[PDB]
Amino acid sequence: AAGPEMVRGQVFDVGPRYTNLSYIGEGAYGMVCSAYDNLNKVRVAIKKISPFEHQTYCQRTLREIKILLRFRHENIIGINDIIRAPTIEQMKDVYIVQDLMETDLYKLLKTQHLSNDHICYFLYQILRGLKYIHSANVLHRDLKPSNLLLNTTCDLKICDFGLARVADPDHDHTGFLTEYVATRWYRAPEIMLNSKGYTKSIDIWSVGCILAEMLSNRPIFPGKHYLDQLNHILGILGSPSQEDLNCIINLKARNYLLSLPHKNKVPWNRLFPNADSKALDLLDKMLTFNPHKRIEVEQALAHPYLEQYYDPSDEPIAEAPFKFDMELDDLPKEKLKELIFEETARFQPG
Ligand SMILES: Cn1cnc2c(NCc3ccccc3)nc(NCCO)nc21
Repeated sequence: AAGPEMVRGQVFDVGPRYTNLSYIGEGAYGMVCSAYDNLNKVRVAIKKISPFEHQTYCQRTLREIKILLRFRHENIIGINDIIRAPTIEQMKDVYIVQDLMETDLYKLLKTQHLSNDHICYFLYQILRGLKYIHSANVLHRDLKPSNLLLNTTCDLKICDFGLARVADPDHDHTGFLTEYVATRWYRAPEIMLNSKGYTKSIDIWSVGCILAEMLSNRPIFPGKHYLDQLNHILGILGSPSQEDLNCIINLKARNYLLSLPHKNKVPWNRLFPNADSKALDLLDKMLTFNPHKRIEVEQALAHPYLEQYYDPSDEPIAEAPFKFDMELDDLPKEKLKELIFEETARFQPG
């Protein structure tokens, strides 16, 4: 108490700027708290991060900081500030200050039904942000309701780029049933068949899953485990056609799909009855089995369904593509801590 602040145990400083600390939750190796940007007189959001122990926790922390700091879009959360010790030796944790939000799509969907006007505007915002993210050659890779924060003005902001990668379509193939870290339910089908998740189409499939969940207040493909996820997807889209199967040259995946009993397509309007017809048509294009035929972000924005919002001159793209001077993951826990230290240097006086 005579120095750092304690919130339900554990320390949680902010220096002489953020006050009125109020628990806001947690999640994993990090504690969140609303407070008070005494400078801006607003209650910011502060996440307590301490990854220097786990090497991977350090890389997710770095690219999240790198990406967010270099990005600037109304539909992407930003980093207002970052609190850390003055020395690398003294730095145990790192605090990131971010515009506070009222809730997230996950929590919202848990109790409030969405109106079409609400669904349309949310989708438009998800896609408007994604076009900027993809324009920077970056893939979010973990798009799901819990990563979409909203405030009381219904404004939406994409967050959580801990698993984001710089696109790389040329090095995307891989063998059948290749492990993945991203949230199962919103995982594209090709992930379980022969994709590393290095193409932009991976993000669009996720958004499609979000669209569906917003239409029904329940996850469209809630696969219990890794392979069940694919089984869920196929129960609705039906068996892939000859063409779609041909794109898959990887034999193991192809033979798996072929060993399966044929099943027909489950109609969308039958899955979501009192749901806009134009929306379901966009949902169809998004949840396309073949990654190559899947609609692209800019294409989706120009869909009749989003006509009342579509305005390309008001849908910004990044000043320049993104790249991490490591790409391949592998990088020592120490160095990472050093890189994190310098990446957060701009917020330190002297
Ligand atoms: C960066 N950030 C901005 N607003 C919030 C916020 N706003 C409201 C809030 C409070 C409690 C639960 C969900 C949402 N909650 C969280 N995370 C808490 C873990 O869910 N992070 C935020």
